[PDB]
Amino acid sequence: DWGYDDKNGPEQWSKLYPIANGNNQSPVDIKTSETKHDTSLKPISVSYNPATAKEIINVGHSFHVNFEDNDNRSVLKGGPFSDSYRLFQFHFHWGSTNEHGSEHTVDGVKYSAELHVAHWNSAKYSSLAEAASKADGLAVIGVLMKVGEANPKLQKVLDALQAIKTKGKRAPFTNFDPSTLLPSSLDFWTYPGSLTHPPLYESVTWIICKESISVSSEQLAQFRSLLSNVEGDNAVPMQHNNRPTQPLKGRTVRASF
Ligand SMILES: Cc1ccc(-c2nc(SCC(=O)Nc3ccc(S(N)(=O)=O)cc3)nc(O)c2C#N)cc1
Ligand SMILES: [Zn+2]
Repeated sequence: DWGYDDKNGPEQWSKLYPIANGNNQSPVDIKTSETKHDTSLKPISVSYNPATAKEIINVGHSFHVNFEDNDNRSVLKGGPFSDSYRLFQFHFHWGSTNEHGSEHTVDGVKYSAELHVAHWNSAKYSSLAEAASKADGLAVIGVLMKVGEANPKLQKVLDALQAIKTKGKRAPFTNFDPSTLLPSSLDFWTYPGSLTHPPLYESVTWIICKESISVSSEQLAQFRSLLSNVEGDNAVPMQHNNRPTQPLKGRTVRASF
């Protein structure tokens, strides 16, 4: 079973997932002196229906908030896309201390956490399963989370975690629009990349927001107090789940700004 421990963690993933050492791996360090302003990039447009929010789940290495993805009620458009992308999930990554925890870095700076809002190409493909095997199948919005003031927009999410404390627990999570978590500016970087954990498929168009959102030290502690163990076992806190940055291998990061 893959994880983030020394034995099952990012450094070992290449043994069952050799794409780990591929040419389009994520995350990356965004060097602002090497980005290329692209005039053809349209603004990002999100239109999410809060009725598509379904369920929150403890998946052992992280937690996921899933959405109903049977129709186009909740869609991403614009940016580098011709196609509409259908929201299916959001989740976070964090680190063992405030010093690190983001997956993407900007000019070598590490943030405390990172929000991923994940979508699949419903213009071209008819399921997440089909879309995840395609170079153009997935679109993920990444938002860097900078330790500081408590973020009240996180409140429904953090309040839900006490019902999913241990691995495999799940609960209804309804009437939530995750566009409320995005920063006020949607200026972005984009590059072609991958899932940041197994199976590490090179199927993702990344959209990284230049503006951070806030999170308090105590809000991060709530993520780290989730348990990776099943109920009844010895408590094993979910201390971290961020992958180190990977080589660009000649990819261009483009800037909308
Ligand atoms: C043996 C095996 C089989 C299936 C899987 C598996 N498959 C999938 S494919 C569904 C998918 O699109 N996942 C996804 C999307 C985005 C990101 S991120 N962090 O934003 O880059 C991460 C994950 N997902 C897993 O979580 C998992 C998991 N776990 C892994 C291993
Ligand atoms: Zn992620």
